[PDB]
Amino acid sequence: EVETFAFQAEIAQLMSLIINTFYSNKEIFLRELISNSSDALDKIRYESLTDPSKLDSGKELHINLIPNKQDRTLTIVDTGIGMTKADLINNLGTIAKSGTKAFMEALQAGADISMIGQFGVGFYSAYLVAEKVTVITKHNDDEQYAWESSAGGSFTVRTDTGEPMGRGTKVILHLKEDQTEYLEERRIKEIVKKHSQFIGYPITLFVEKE
Ligand SMILES: NCCNC(=O)[C@H]1O[C@@H](n2cnc3c(N)ncnc32)[C@H](O)[C@@H]1O
Ligand SMILES: [Mg+2]
Ligand SMILES: [Mg+2]
Repeated sequence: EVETFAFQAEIAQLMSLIINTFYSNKEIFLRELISNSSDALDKIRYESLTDPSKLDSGKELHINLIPNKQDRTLTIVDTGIGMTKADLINNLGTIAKSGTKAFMEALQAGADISMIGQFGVGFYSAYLVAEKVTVITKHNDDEQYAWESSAGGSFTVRTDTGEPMGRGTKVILHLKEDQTEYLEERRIKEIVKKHSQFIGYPITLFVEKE
């Protein structure tokens, strides 16, 4: 069973700005998604201090980058706190705790899209390079869910079965046809070293089987 939701208007507007603004420095999407993963890892790390059983779903705190040229996907995986169903809907579908409004105003006042993470909306930079984004997530004490959107003002949520994660989040970027440079090992390595070199968790770049 698939549920379909409308983005909050301001989030739809933000996504359209990201999709339609001419802006060549697209590579910053990866730093923003890695940063979100790092935040999620900080959160489960902290919660596990006072409740060690929260790591029963996996003790290792890390980030995996998985390119697949056959599927034309780049997946950012973490073993962070994950998201409940309500978290998915609120945190990806609405302004929530973010500086969405401040960012859109800033872009009219000299700011540029690379500053998106300063406003807590870095997730949407995925749409610089992806035509569709799928988010698979598992939080302690909720079930596994799949969130999905190709923008256009709506997203879907369904339960996800058959490939259970222990705990965390997978952001699957279905890349635009002209953005396949981000599947190349040397390109990914270059971007991680440039923008994500101080992240306090291991980042493992998977090798392609083909
Ligand atoms: N809708 C405004 C932007 N807010 C978010 O993208 C929020 O979604 C959640 N989020 C994004 N990527 C995540 C991730 N990899 N793990 C856990 N939560 C994540 C965070 O709460 C983040 O602040
Ligand atoms: Mg938020
Ligand atoms: Mg928990």
